Amino acid sequence: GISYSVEADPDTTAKAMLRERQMSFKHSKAIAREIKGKTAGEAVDYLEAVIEGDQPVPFKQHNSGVGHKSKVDGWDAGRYPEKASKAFLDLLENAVGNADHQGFDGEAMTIKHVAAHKVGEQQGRKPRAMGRASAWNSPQVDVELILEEP
Amino acid sequence: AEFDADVIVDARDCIMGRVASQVAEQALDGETVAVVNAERAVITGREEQIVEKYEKRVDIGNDNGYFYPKRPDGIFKRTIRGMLPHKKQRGREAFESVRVYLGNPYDEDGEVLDGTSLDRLSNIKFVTLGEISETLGANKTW
Amino acid sequence: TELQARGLTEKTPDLSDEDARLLTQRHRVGKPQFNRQDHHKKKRVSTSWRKPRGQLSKQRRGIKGKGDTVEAGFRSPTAVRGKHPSGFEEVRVHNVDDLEGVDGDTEAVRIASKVGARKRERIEEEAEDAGIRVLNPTYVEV
Amino acid sequence: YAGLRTPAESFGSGRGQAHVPKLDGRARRVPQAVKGRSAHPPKTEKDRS
RNA sequence: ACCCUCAGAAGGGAGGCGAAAUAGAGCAUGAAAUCAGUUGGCGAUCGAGCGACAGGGCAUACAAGGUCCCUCGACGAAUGACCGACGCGCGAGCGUCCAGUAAGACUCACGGGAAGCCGAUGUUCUGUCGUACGUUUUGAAAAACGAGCCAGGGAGUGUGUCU
RNA sequence: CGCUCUAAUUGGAUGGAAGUAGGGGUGAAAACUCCUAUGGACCGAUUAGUGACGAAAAUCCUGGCCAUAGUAGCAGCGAUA
RNA sequence: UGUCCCAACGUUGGGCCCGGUGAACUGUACAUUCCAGUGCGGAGUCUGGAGACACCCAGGGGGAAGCGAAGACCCUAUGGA
Ligand SMILES: *C(=O)[C@H](Cc1ccccc1)NC(=O)CCCCCN
Ligand SMILES: [Cl-]
Ligand SMILES: [Cl-]
Ligand SMILES: [Cl-]
Ligand SMILES: [Cl-]
Ligand SMILES: [Cl-]
Ligand SMILES: [Cl-]
Ligand SMILES: [Cl-]
Ligand SMILES: [Mg+2]
Ligand SMILES: [Mg+2]
Ligand SMILES: [Mg+2]
Ligand SMILES: [Mg+2]
Ligand SMILES: [Mg+2]
Ligand SMILES: [Mg+2]
Ligand SMILES: [Mg+2]
Ligand SMILES: [Mg+2]
Ligand SMILES: [Mg+2]
Ligand SMILES: [Mg+2]
Ligand SMILES: [Mg+2]
Ligand SMILES: [Mg+2]
Ligand SMILES: [Mg+2]
Ligand SMILES: [Mg+2]
Ligand SMILES: [Mg+2]
Ligand SMILES: [Mg+2]
Ligand code: NA
Ligand code: NA
Ligand code: NA
Ligand code: NA
Ligand code: NA
Ligand code: NA
Ligand code: NA
Ligand code: NA
Ligand code: NA
Ligand code: NA
Ligand code: NA
Ligand code: NA
Ligand code: NA
Ligand code: NA
Ligand code: NA
Ligand code: NA
Repeated sequence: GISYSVEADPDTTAKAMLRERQMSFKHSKAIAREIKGKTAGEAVDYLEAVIEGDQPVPFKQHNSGVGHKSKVDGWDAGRYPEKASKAFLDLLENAVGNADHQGFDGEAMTIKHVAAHKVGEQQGRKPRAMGRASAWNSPQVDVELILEEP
Repeated sequence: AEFDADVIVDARDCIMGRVASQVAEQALDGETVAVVNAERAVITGREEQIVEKYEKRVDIGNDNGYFYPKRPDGIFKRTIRGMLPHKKQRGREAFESVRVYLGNPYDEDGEVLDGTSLDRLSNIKFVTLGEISETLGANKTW
Repeated sequence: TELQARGLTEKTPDLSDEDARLLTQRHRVGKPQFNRQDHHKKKRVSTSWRKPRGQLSKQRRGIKGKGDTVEAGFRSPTAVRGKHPSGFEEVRVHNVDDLEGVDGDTEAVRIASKVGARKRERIEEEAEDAGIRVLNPTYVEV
Repeated sequence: YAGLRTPAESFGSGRGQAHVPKLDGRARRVPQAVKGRSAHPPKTEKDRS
C-alpha cells in the first residue's frame, strides 16, 4: 500500500486513509480532484448531493462516451459515482473524527491533500465463446487525505 | 480602423505583382505597410485569359476548402501573402503588419514605389483589379 | 559555522604555453554527444554508443543532421587528453601510500569513493601537507 | 538432456504465433525459451588439460 | 499494549518496540514499463521520424565542473576594402594609386563586470539539415516483412582428423 | 572496452561495500570515475588464465504494465414478472 | 400478397441518459487534414500549395491498399503424402 506522499505538520494537520477499496479507480481520481481545496464539511455535503444525484462529478480524463451535464461548469462530461463517493464519505468521517479527537474543528478544516492510488487488482476470469476465457478484474484503491487548519 | 503605417503605398495604376513583391520585402524588414486604392491597381495581359485564371480559383474547392477572395481588397492581400512565409512566425508577423484598402482612408496621399507604375498612354492590354472583382461577382462597394 | 573544503582547493597546475593553448582548445571546440542512433525514439534503446550497421542507416550513410559518427579525427590533443578541466593530471588514490611520488604542481589526487571517512581524513591532511590538491575534498563546518 | 525432456511441438502458421515448440501452451526446449536447453553449454567431454 | 473512530478481530487515527517499520508479515535491496499527486518549461491560430549541430527565453541549494562578458592594447594565416586622385567605358561598371594597407579567426595582457553568473542540466523558441530502426531488395519512408511498452532470458560449442 | 570465476602481486569497507536514483568530470568511443541520497555487507586493481561473456529486432521466450475503456456483454430464446 | 411502384404509422426488445459490474481485438513512432505532384509505378508523414482554435457526444462505415490468416491460386524445392 501507499504512504503519505505529502509532508504534514502534526500540530495543524489531521490524516486519514482508505485501504485496498474495491471501487472504480477512475471515479476516485475524479472525486479527489473535485473535492480537494474544499472544507471537510463542504466535501461531505457535496458527496451526498452526488449520491443523491443532484450534483455531478466532472469526469475530465476518463470521459469516453460520457454524456454532458448542465451543472458541470467549465467542462461538459460528468457522472454520479455513488460507490466511490460513499467510500470518500467514510474517509472524511474518519479524518474529521481523528481531527476532533485532537482538538481541531474537523468540519471546518481544509482538504490540503487528497489523492487516489491504484494498489492492485483482485483478479477475475470470465468464460468466453470458443472455449476461451479473459480477464474480469476489480481495481483496488488506496487514498490519502490530509486536513489542515484554515 | 487606425493603422500606424510606416509607409502608405498607392496602387493606382501600378503593377500589382511588382507592388506586392516590394511590400513583402519591406514588411519582412519590420515595416508596417498600407496599400491604398487597391481597386485601381492593374495587371498586364489579355483580360479574357487573366479573368479565366481568377474565375478558376474561385471555382476550385472542396470540403477542406479553397477560400479565394473576389474583392480587389483580398485579391491584393492574397497576392502579398503568396510572397511571404505566412505559416512561419516571422512570416505571419510581417503579413499581419500589412493591410490593403479600397480607396484611401488616410489623409496623406500614398507614395508610388519605383518601377511599379504603368503608363496608360503606351499600354492597352491590362486590367483593373476592380474590373476583375466585378467580373467575379463582387459587390462594387467602391 | 560554515562549510569549508579541506586542502588546497584553489591550487592550479603550471603548464607550458603550448599545453594551456591546447587545453583551451579542447575546452572551446568540444565534441558531439556521440549517443547511439535513435536512442531517443525507443526507451529500450540506451544512449551508449554503437556503430550504426543498417545497410540503409541514415546515420551510417552520413546524412547531415543524423548525428556524427565516431572517427579518430574527433580525438582530443595528445598533450591534454585526459586532463581535468583545471589542467591537472589526475591520480587515483586509495590510501596514504598512494600519495607518494605525486607531484603537486603537475598532478592533483582523487580519493576512490570506497575509501571511508577515517582514512580520508588522514589522506586529506597529508596530501595538503605535500602540496597536493584533492579534487574531491571533505567539507567540514568551521 | 536438460531442457529436452518434453514433447513440445510447434503449431506452425495459423494462429498469429511464432513457430516455437509449446506444450500446455507454454514454450519449451529451444534455447530462446525459458526452461529451454542451453545452446552451447559446458561439456564433460572437453579436454581441460 | 492502551485510547479514539467504525457495522467491524477490517481499515484508519494516535501510540508502543527496534539502529532501522520507507524492516509490520509473499516484510533485505526495490530498476524499467507505468499510475496518483505535484514542480519546472510549453500551451486551446496551428503541422507530423520526435532529432543532430548553432544560437536565444525561462528554470536551477550545496557537492562532485569554473569559467564567462565588455573598452582598449599585443599577435595576426588565407583573404582583403571604403573614401579620395588620375585615366577608360554608350552603359552597368572597370583600371592605376592610396595598399597586400585598414580589416582579418584563434590566443594572450592591462583595466572593468557577471555568480543563475559561465559550463552543465530540464523545457521551449529561432536557423540549417532531416520521410525511424533492422531485414528482404537492382531500388525501402514505403501501400514489402517484424515489433504495443519495459525488464530479464535469447544464437560459432565439443571430440577426432587434416592443413 | 565490458562481464564471470581461478591464480599471483596488491588495495578498499559498518568513520558504510555492492546495487539503485539523481547529479559532476574524463575518453573519438566501447566505457572509466567522482558527488549527493538510498542501501546495510561485501568490494576491487595490476598481471596471467577462464568462459552457459555483451541484444532493439527472430509473427523470438517468460513476467509485468499502459492505451483500448468506465467501452462491449450483464436485452433478443413463446418462460417479457 | 408491402417482392416492387413508395413508402407510412404502430407493437415489443435494444439503442440514448443514470447506479452497479466490467472484458477483448489492436498499438514502430509521430499524427487536424485536403488537392496535386513525387517516390519500388497505389503517400496522414516526401515536395508545393490549400485548409486547420482545443476538447467532447451520437451516427452511418469513404480511407488507413483497416483488423483477422507466414496465399488454399500460380511457379520454384534434385519437399511430403
Ligand atoms: C482463381 O482466380 C482463384 C480460384 C480459387 C483458388 C483457390 C481456391 C478456390 C478457388 N482465386 C483466387 O486466387 C482469389 C485470390 C484471392 C486473393 C485476395 N487477396
Ligand atoms: Cl483503472
Ligand atoms: Cl471551397
Ligand atoms: Cl510559410
Ligand atoms: Cl498594350
Ligand atoms: Cl586512437
Ligand atoms: Cl589557439
Ligand atoms: Cl564466429
Ligand atoms: Mg455514451
Ligand atoms: Mg465449450
Ligand atoms: Mg531511450
Ligand atoms: Mg534450464
Ligand atoms: Mg521490501
Ligand atoms: Mg523486386
Ligand atoms: Mg539481457
Ligand atoms: Mg600485481
Ligand atoms: Mg541486429
Ligand atoms: Mg470505442
Ligand atoms: Mg428458448
Ligand atoms: Mg408477462
Ligand atoms: Mg504540406
Ligand atoms: Mg506464404
Ligand atoms: Mg493446386
Ligand atoms: Mg510423392
Ligand atoms: Na479526456
Ligand atoms: Na454549467
Ligand atoms: Na458546462
Ligand atoms: Na501579369
Ligand atoms: Na475557391
Ligand atoms: Na517432462
Ligand atoms: Na574431459
Ligand atoms: Na535552452
Ligand atoms: Na526480411
Ligand atoms: Na527500412
Ligand atoms: Na510504397
Ligand atoms: Na495487448
Ligand atoms: Na551467447
Ligand atoms: Na504475437
Ligand atoms: Na410490412
Ligand atoms: Na471507414
